[PDB]
Amino acid sequence: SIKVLKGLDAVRKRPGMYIGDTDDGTGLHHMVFEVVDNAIDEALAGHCKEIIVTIHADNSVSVQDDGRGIPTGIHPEEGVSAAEVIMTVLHAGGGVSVVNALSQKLELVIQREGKIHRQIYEHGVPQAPLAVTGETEKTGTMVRFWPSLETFTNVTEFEYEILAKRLRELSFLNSGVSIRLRDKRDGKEDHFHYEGGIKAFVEYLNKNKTPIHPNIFYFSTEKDGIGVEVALQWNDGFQENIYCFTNNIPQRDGGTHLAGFRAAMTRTLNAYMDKEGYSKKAKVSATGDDAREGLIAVVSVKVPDPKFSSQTKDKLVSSEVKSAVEQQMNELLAEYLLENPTDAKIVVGKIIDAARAREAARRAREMTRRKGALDLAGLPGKLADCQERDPALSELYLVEGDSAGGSAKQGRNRKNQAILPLKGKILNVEKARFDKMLSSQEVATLITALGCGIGRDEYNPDKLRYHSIIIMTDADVDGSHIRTLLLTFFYRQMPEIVERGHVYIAQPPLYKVKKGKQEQYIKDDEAMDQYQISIALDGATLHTNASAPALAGEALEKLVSEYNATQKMINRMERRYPKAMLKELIYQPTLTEADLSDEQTVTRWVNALVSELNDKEQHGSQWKFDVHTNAEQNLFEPIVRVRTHGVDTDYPLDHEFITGGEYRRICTLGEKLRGLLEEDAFIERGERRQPVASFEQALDWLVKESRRGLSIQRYKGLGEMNPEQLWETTMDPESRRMLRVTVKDAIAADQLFTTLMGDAVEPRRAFIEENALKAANIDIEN
Amino acid sequence: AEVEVDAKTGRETIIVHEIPYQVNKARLIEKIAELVKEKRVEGISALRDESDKDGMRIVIEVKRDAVGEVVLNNLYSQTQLQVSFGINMVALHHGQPK
Amino acid sequence: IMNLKDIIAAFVRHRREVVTRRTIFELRKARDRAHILEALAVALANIDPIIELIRHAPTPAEAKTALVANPWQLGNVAAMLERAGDDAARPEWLEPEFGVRDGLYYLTEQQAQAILDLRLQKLTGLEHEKLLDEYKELLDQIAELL
Amino acid sequence: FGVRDGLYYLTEQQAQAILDLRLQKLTGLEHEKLLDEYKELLDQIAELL
Amino acid sequence: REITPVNIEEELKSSYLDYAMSVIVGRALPDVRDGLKPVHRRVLYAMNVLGNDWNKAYKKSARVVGDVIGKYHPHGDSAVYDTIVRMAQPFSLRYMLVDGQGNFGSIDGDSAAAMRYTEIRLAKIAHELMADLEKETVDFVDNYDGTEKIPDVMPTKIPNLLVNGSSGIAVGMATNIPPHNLTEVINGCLAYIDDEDISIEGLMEHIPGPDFPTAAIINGRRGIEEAYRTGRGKVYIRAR
Amino acid sequence: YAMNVLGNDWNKAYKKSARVVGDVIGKYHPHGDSAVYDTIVRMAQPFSLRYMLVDGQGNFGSIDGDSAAAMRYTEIRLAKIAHELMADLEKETVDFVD
Ligand SMILES: [Mg+2]
Repeated sequence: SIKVLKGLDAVRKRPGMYIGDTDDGTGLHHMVFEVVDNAIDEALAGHCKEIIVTIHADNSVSVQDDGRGIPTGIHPEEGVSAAEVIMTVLHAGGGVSVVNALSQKLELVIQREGKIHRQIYEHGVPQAPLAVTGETEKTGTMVRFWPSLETFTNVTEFEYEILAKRLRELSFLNSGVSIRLRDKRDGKEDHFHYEGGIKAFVEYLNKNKTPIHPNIFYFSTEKDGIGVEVALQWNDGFQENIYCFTNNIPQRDGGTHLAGFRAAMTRTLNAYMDKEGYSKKAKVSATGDDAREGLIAVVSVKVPDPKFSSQTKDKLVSSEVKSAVEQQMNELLAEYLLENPTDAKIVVGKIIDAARAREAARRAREMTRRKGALDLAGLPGKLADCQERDPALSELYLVEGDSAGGSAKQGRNRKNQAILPLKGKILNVEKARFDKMLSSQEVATLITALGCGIGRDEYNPDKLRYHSIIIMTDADVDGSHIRTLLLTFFYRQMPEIVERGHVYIAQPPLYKVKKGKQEQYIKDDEAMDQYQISIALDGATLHTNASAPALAGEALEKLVSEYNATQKMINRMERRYPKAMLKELIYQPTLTEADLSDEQTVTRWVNALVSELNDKEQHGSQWKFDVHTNAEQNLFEPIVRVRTHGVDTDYPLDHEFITGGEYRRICTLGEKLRGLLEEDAFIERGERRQPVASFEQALDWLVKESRRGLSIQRYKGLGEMNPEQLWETTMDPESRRMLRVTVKDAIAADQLFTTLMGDAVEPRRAFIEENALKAANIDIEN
Repeated sequence: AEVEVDAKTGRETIIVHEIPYQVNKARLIEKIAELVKEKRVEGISALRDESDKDGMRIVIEVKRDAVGEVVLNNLYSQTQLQVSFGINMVALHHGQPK
Repeated sequence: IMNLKDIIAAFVRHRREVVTRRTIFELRKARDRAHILEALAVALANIDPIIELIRHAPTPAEAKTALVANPWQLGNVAAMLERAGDDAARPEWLEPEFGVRDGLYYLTEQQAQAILDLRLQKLTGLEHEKLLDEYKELLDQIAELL
Repeated sequence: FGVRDGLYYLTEQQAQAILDLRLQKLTGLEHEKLLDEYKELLDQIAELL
Repeated sequence: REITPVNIEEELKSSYLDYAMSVIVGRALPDVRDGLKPVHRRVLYAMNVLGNDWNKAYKKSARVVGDVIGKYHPHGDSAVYDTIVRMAQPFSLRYMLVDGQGNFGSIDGDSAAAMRYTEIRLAKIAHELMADLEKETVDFVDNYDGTEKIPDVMPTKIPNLLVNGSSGIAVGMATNIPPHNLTEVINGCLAYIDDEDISIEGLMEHIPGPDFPTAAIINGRRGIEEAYRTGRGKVYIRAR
Repeated sequence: YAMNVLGNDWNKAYKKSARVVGDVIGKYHPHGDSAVYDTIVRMAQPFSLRYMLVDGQGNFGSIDGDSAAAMRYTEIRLAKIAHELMADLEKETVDFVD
């Protein structure tokens, strides 16, 4: 029984790392939500499936269900009732125990088999064994708890709307469950019971607005271990609102279960409009954004083992959900459109109106002439022109070489996309002369392809043949150099094109990571580090002692992030102090500014530090200490001396170091880290178990474990990628990210271009030394 | 290849789905364009390529006073839409040609 | 931007670091080899009881877990083990409850595993003398490195 | 060589293989594995013949 | 979302700073401890791994170039072969590091043969630059794919930077160092070990000046002292 | 044979083409390398072989006349059916030469 005391004390020592914040009023409701989740999971098999939540006048909450009661048997190996085991024991490594520990009084009533049972807990310590009080004829379970006033400060009163919203959402998602919310302080009641499900969810949202068609699209299927439910409707607004869920957990950033929805909608609407001839009668072409105006939809999925980007959910990265949603949507939306013609007519009318409204926001663009089989029109032989003749609906791509050119040509859209290859690094027009620029070949080819003229005499910016120019180079540094050269050319020679906004930049990926059946694309090194951290912590739990519930995922992630930031900051300042000494100050007591003019404490502090350093040495170094006396302010500055490789060095810790921000950050991390792990602490990830003695050891073990079966692929250039990958990653208008170039200040831009791309070397060297060598030792730590 | 006839206007076009073995498509298109330019084949107005991820698709349009079958036969006779393959099976047996 | 003296000093510092690291590596390897050799030499003085214990064992895991159950008398290796002064040949990661405590030897799991992988041709006395020669050479090398 | 009359005669390589025998091969469980392999080898030889 | 505005100054600054830092730190400047650019170190390590020693048969250049490109150097193959060729020319290095078989150019301007003709192997002195490599004397880092390990610096017994020199062009800076003689550098190192407070004038008693593979005559003694004292200077070389 | 010796199986990671070409040139084929690379390229194109023997990664050309990328970009590995051509190679079923 003594182990239960250790667990409860461990929970109560640091409540914020198990339930959440304790002053804003978040965990105070999280406890109720956890109890309600347990009740709704249990009571799913009840005869009537009803849940009652009550707020009493004495600031207490009770949750009651009508399912099968908690078993009241006695474990042979424990000698106590199963209810006490559920409410107290950790249930091995890896959610009512925390609530019991953080509440100053909890009452439990279990009635089953025609009997009534009752027990009372005080601070997690039972007062008497479970006893029988009377005979009944029903089944159920009630839990009533008084939140403790020693841990929850500031806001200590429950609200009514916060519970109401979540309960209504749970009633919407779980069809056939009745939830009643009663209040006693003032007196209010509600009853959430909807058998429609997502249809009622869509009706509730699209209530204060004005729908334009009567029927609502809806379906619900299951392909292989995956369930999909979708419902949508159109209103007369100009907004988009899509809500996504995964195992009754909302995601605010979408994921893989939204792209398939969008793509299927676009394909189905475009196919229907093309087949019915509505597009031909008009003189417009629809796009994805026009379709998604005044739309309300809800998407929900059921997956056995979901995978997310972080520990706060908010994004789904499972790779086998997109096709599952898309195939069903494509199959069923056409059938929906075929049965009901009036809604189809109304929707296509609205979409046509929006598309025509977009068209009236352009300029006067005369038609161009495109290179073709029967006419070359005096255009370069390396150009792969498109078929669209309107310059406002055409795009041009610039690539480094022939391999990338072929890879892009094999995976483009021939209707309104063109490719123009280049040859290596291009001339720098900032250091060259006008005649030298004219004598070049690549520049001449680019000028001919653009068809605007040169020299600012016949240069007419109204002759541009493509209203979208996209720069797409490789993902390494040479691509950046070529991008800078092209930007310099465009800014120095054709300012009007940049001013009007006809220049874009593409973002191809650099890495591809695969583990099991999971795949993902990584842009640069920061995303690589984030991915490593995310996959390291998946399915991992930490116990601070032998019998203690595991810490929350968010707190562990925050600790890992802070530790990594501190480690990077320490690594950036290795040139001035030994790294081993800096890494040891985290676990040592903080030396305050007041404890510097008193003496007899600095001596003990430095002696303990030096003894600890000498204890763990494994490289042959020797540590000695000294105390410096200052006659000006009567201070006492510590001195540390070391001998490495037969060389003696001295590192003094002065007054400035104590008051600096680096030591402040180190102490801030230490305050959280000190005294956390007890003696018998263990870590586990999945099934593997490993006892640990330090945070660093556990982190290293997790990192090493997470790397089994991992594959990494690096793309030297665009010629190393398959055409389908390049299309779906960079060239598809539905799933691409680009940037538009603008000018903020002309004087600053001109000065920067002159400094960086000019002929003089000294200003460039000074700029590089100032920006790169310096300004990297950020001493803010805030 | 085949011929499709418009329901309303009555205009007819030729659609090519597959090409013979060891044939370059770009050279075939260039050869057809060169033949049309020098006025050696009559009855062609438009020519373009529309191959995509679905499959090969080459579109040829005829004039108002031409028959599609005659043009198709002329293309068979003059272009690489039909080629000859000569079978000659020679291999080494016991280190000897045979 | 440097001059001659800076380059010379950097080269000297690099040499110092390289030599120190190499010495540490060699010392660790020598200590591990000596630790293995001690256990190998001890087992040859109690051949018959070890053979009987192994034969009566049904599983090699059972033999391994029964080898580290009781202390083994030194016998004829007491003089050999006396030459090792203090903890010169003792690995730094070894707990104090192992090794020679009072006229008796306490084996570990690694040493027990090393015994089970002994060839039948090692019962010749020539290998017995080779063990002593290697032990003395290792002691001399450890002294020089220290 | 081999069995002649209630006796076995060894060769040089067979004697060499004996000197390279680990001590763990004297365990009771390790003894029974050889008899299992002998039958499989005989069956494979019969099938190949 | 699909379209996001960006200022031209930020993009230009970021891209140019990234390129400049990459070029300065990883392509053109040598290290002060071993005097090797990353390509030289990678080539030497790759040759060492294959067991292409100084007293064994030659190996074709194509195999070595392929191994280097496929395991350690993510760049083109022509530059690697050009780098390998220079390390075997007696008129380019004071102490050659690669032993070659075939046509490796000439001082008269002839170019080297294609890599499908020549063969190479390690030189005898090159083994002194990688001594005690397997005894945890240096640190190791990952390759571009994270599947291999590459040494961070060689544990050399030779002051290669002074005896072979260096030359390279970078963004905003450049380097130019002449070669020297081995015995004089060793004597200077011994003197420094003895004193560790010797002045520049004391060191010049053992190292009078540079030494070129093509002999010739150095005209004038000024410039040598200025270069040895500050780091920059100019000298004149005259034919015989 | 060189790809088999390198252990470049059908269910493992890809390898750079330059490494394979270098091994082939340096150990077995006393000829040029561009021809070897061109030979390797043809064995991976789906429009050239009825059953491909090499699995490729990257740009390997098209039927429109596009050329394959340089050998410093692409990666290759053995195909699944290629293991059936070299089955039981280590059981003394064929002869060996120098
Ligand atoms: Mg590149």
